[PDB]
Amino acid sequence: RPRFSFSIAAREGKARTGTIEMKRGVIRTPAFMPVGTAATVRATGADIILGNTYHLMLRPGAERIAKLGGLHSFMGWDRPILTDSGGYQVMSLSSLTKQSEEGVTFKSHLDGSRHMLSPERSIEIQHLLGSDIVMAFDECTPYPATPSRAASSMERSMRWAKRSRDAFDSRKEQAENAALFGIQQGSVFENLRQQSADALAEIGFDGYAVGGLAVGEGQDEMFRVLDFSVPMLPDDKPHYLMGVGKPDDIVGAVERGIDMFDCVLPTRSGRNGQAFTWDGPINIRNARFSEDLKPLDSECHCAVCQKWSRAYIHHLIRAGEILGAMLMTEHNIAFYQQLMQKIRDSISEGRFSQFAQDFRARYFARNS
Amino acid sequence: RPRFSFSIAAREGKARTGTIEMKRGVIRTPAFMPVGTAATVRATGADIILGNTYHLMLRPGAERIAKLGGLHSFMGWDRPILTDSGGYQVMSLSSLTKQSEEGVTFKSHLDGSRHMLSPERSIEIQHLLGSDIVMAFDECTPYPATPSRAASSMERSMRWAKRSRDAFDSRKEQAENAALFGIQQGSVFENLRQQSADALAEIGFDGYAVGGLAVGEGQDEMFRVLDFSVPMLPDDKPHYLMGVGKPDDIVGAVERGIDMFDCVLPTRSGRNGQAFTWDGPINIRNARFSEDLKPLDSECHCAVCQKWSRAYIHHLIRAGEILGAMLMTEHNIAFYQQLMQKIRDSISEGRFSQFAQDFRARYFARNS
Ligand SMILES: Nc1nc2c(CCc3ccccc3)c3nc[nH]c3cc2c(=O)[nH]1
Ligand SMILES: Nc1nc2c(CCc3ccccc3)c3nc[nH]c3cc2c(=O)[nH]1
Ligand SMILES: [Zn+2]
Ligand SMILES: [Zn+2]
Repeated sequence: RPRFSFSIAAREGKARTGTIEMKRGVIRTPAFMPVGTAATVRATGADIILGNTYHLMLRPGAERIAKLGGLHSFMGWDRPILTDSGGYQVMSLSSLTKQSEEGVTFKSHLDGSRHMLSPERSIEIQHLLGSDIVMAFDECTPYPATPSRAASSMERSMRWAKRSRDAFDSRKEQAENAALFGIQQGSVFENLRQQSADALAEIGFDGYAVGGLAVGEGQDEMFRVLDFSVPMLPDDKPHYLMGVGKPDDIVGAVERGIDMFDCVLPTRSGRNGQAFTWDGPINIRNARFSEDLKPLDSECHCAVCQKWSRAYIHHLIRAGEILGAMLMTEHNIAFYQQLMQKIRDSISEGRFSQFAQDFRARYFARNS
Repeated sequence: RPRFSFSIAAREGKARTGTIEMKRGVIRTPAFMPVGTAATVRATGADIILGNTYHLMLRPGAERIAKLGGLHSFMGWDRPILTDSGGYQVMSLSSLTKQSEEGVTFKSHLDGSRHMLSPERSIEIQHLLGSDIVMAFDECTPYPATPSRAASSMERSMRWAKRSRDAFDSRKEQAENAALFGIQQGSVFENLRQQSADALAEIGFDGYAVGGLAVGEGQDEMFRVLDFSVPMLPDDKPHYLMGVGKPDDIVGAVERGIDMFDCVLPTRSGRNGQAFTWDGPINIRNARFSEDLKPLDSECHCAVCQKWSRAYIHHLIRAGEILGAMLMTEHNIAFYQQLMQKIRDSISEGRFSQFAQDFRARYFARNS
């Protein structure tokens, strides 16, 4: 198996389907990558899972993870793992941070503990986590952002991407066995996105992420930015849209050339009473489901829908049994994998344009 | 070590403090018993944890738990474990049940699976789970309830309690090593509570639970029922108030003779942005905490408060980091154990009446 080899098997318009080959296995694209957890079927399973680096840094700690054999041991998962850099928390926790060109220092804890992130430390932490795909250390620019703020943020992130590249290359075990992605920034501004894409391609990366979206901008604006930003990235390398998104977000992003996705929505929705189906999202707490004998989705092949009716899950949640939210979450994660499979099939068949139209017609009709 | 020996070391008014000795260890009373989970600060630790039998019946299943060594192996917990009977879910999931004198059958699942609970099956399941304290199979009577509904429900549960006793006694390994509690019902009605207490004492149990409360009645009504119901139970045996409660609920229930407690609130509050402190509950999402450098509670000895400021937890939750809710929950669980220790200390000193008054004055002033 090669270190990192992206092959495109078929194309339709801007959409692609293919595979990323790595030493720990193959990732079918377009891919959805769910967040991995500590260790406690196939049609609903992922090819790669994610480590939330900031969380792991604080609990139980990167060195403790490394001593127990890295995230593959911790998560009981021998296939590829992608770790984030911390660049999202640089934004989302900004009021607890002090930023400089060197990096981001977080406020001291009450026990004197203090955490810092930089291009060098983020790569080191991702190495200690045993990550197969390493993200450059960036700043997810806040939204909305003035052109001035967006530009200074993006320029600093491009300097951090060069430092991330060099740090990664300085560790022979990491450079020989893992891969490194650069992250495009530039907010919603075309010229800044172009400058960011130019800077990343000069450095050179194994894959390219579209950063700074899924920060509250809304689908129309997100699609608009993807319309001009994705063609700026190298065509023959993977494109990873960070944080996106709803099922219809994912379909339209694939239509605009995205190959990889992650999103908090399957788990956040599942714990808040929302399930994704081919007929759109459903709020299982609605009284219409109190005697609905059907599974959450009548096509879904996941383990939950083989066993559990809408009525059961509705009453579990109403009765305060946490099993209700677990089932919603497990179904949502599995539904996302079936969506990606239908997307990949349709591109391979040369019918992706028709799939996207049929998908949207049924998803938005809400005849659940 | 004895199978089950309850000793009262000190008394003040109706309040008691003492110990329950069992083969797997000692339970200090009044006790708070948190819900146990699958295995992944002694002053904040419990003496016993709980198995949610209905959940475990469905996942992963009672037989699967038993084959892997029971709940002590499943939860990585060698100390005592109490399991519920299913009688709460007989109520909270009633619309998915068919009830008869024999027991309670739940609606068939989409895979043909079907679960039933009865005095015999509940005791059998609790045996397979490896429970040290077994609850009789009851019905948590719905609230509110007519006197007629309350009476038929309680009379049926008293027949089920006799069957539970016989089933428990029919398994020599369970009868020699575990203990069995009867559950008082009768809703808010004094005469029915008396009939229930009488019926249970005739059968004879190791401990006695006050069932049918913490179902929405409100503290004034809950205290009123405890006022006459707890003195109906045998004085020299433990009294377990199921589902209670808020910190001030627990103090007042101890004042009325309760020895054991369980409550969903520490975890439900911690997942919904509410933390318990000596100055009352706080909603950590309030903007006052955005730059509050203090821990959740200034006295608390838990692991969270040694490390984490209100500001950090406030921003973690706002940023959607799941770690925020984990820290809130862990602090709430630990705070409950410190409350019980202070309660036990104060009774031992003969200063519980003054503790309760000081507790309430400070907790309700809300000067956090
Ligand atoms: N580094 C970085 N991460 C982002 C994430 C987190 C994705 C992630 C990866 C791996 C694990 C968890 C989360 C975003 N989530 C929503 N919008 C996002 C934007 C960015 C961004 O611009 N930079
Ligand atoms: N069997 C039974 N359980 C109750 C519980 C669950 C306690 C429990 C024990 C062990 C684990 C979890 C829950 C109640 N919770 C709130 N009110 C309650 C009343 C009853 C009741 O009347 N009967
Ligand atoms: Zn499903
Ligand atoms: Zn604390």
